[PDB]
Amino acid sequence: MTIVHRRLALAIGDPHGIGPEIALKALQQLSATERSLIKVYGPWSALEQAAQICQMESLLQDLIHEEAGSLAQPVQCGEITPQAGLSTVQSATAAIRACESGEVDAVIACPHHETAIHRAGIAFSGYPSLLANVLGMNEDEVFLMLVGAGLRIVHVTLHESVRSALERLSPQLVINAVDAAVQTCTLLGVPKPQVAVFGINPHASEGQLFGLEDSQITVPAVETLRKRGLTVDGPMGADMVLAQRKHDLYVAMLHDQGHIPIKLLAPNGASALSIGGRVVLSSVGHGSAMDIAGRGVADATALLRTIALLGAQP
Amino acid sequence: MTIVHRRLALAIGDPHGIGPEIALKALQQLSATERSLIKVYGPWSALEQAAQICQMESLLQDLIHEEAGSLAQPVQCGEITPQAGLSTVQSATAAIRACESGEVDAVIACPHHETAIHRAGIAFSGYPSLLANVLGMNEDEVFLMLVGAGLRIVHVTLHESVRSALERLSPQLVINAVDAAVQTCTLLGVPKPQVAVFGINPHASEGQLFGLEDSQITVPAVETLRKRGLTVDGPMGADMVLAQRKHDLYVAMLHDQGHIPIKLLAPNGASALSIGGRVVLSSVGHGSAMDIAGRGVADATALLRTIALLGAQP
Ligand SMILES: [Mg+2]
Ligand code: NA
Ligand code: NA
Ligand SMILES: [Zn+2]
Ligand SMILES: [Zn+2]
Repeated sequence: MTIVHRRLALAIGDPHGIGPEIALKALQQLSATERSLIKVYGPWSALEQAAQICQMESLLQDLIHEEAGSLAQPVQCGEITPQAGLSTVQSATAAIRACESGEVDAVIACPHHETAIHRAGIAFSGYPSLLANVLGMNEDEVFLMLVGAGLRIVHVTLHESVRSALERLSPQLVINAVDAAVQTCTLLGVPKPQVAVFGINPHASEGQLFGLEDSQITVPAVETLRKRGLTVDGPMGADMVLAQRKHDLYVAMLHDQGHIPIKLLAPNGASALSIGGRVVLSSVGHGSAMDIAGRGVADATALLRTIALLGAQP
Repeated sequence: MTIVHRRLALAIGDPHGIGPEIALKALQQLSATERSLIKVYGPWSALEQAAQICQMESLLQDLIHEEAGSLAQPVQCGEITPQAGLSTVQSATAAIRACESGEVDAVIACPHHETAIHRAGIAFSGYPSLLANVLGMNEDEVFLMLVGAGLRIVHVTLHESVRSALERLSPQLVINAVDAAVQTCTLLGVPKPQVAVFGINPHASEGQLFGLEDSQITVPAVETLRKRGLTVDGPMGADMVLAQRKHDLYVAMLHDQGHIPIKLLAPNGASALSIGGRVVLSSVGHGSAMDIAGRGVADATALLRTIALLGAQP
């Protein structure tokens, strides 16, 4: 039962958290063929540490690895340290640049601890932002696509107030997001997807009865996309379209429009993809779990589910 | 097996559609005790017509009835006529005023035909609005509660642009809506409900990182409601709370926040409650079905499900 059909970069996240642990446990479960498609980015010391704990010493030899985020002192399982914050970022930075340059086709990032990163002096508002910085893009040109229960919902805005989101929406922004998410769909194994665009306002404005935004923003975006030769329905009322369940990719205007479906239908088995240039970075949708770090009791299910998704055949 | 534990007004909707039929079929299935709790509002001629068709003449004597929406000519099963549009409205107007004055505790409206009403010259944008007009209230003082798959979600705003909705939210507005919906919960048979309030902004603002609205609007509303002695969690990120599924009443700020959960999880089996000034009005959630009007193929299940909900025991 083979889940990895392409080259992937795995960055092991906070070297003090469960990242290293779950990395190894997840490579354990693969055939050797599959393991050699996964390049691991992170400090060797932490993978040593997690191996002695998990009793997986055999698997270090049979592992493709690039040193990133090296440590100047021994690993301290469970401690929040400025150093470990830097490791995380360097490791993730490394894997992204191997995707950017084409050594791999996507990145998976193991958990971070935000305190550790802040304490290192690094601005971090998530993987959308980090991914932008590293690539030299604007933060509004990288987007978040959630994937769970077969719904793929890309978000035009994310993690700002509604108002701020509203005063940023534009025909161009929607277009960029759909383009990013369609190139991503090809990676996920839906090369030619049928897209549905959510309305900004309820019922997609209902012409212009419930506001003018849709007529100014979504409708002109949809026309452009169709002309470029994409199959694209809408704008339609978010509630209505999601119920039909007849699309491969939904496009949401506001955070909640996309996050409510996903976390309702797949509250732990969802994946969060950051999409920018040709880089698709997914998180493993759990924290660094410092409380259990180094006790070898951390589950890799989420990491395997994430690999299965970005490692997909079509 | 008794589903009606209080006094209800049943308005028979379009007197040409299946309303009359399903009314009678639905009263058929009740005990006589339960039938005397249900006052029927509509033209007698149409209930006569539907009774001769269905062969239920015995049940007209055993029926509490108030003439509303009288017709000046014989009933025409299946025809869209200006007259029948007026009947619907008069009947529904009547039942609401019997709730308003306290003769009954809630109203159920059988199906309407929008064309018929428009052709009579009457503005109708739904039961929220009609209920406002009849009661002499502002349309933002009536609130919509959707009910389906166990979720009860009251909406603070509804059927206006996000922006307009945003610039109307205020501590008082939230409070009004929760009060209305908690009174309604008592009718629905959850006297002492555990409430969750959705954030305006993603993640309920995250302190004030994602905007100030929540700190100005939802937090001050929640504090007030707790002090009045209500069990009330939040504000919380809509996506997060709905996933826990640990509450009897959710409170949504924007239309979509509430309508996406419902239509996704119960695209067929759901109820829309309009709430204002002691009145709870539900529809039956199917159209008037003119093509089978008088042809005795219409089942009353949806009408009975609606009665079971508004007729619930304390
Ligand atoms: Mg708006
Ligand atoms: Na993130
Ligand atoms: Na107000
Ligand atoms: Zn989020
Ligand atoms: Zn609606």
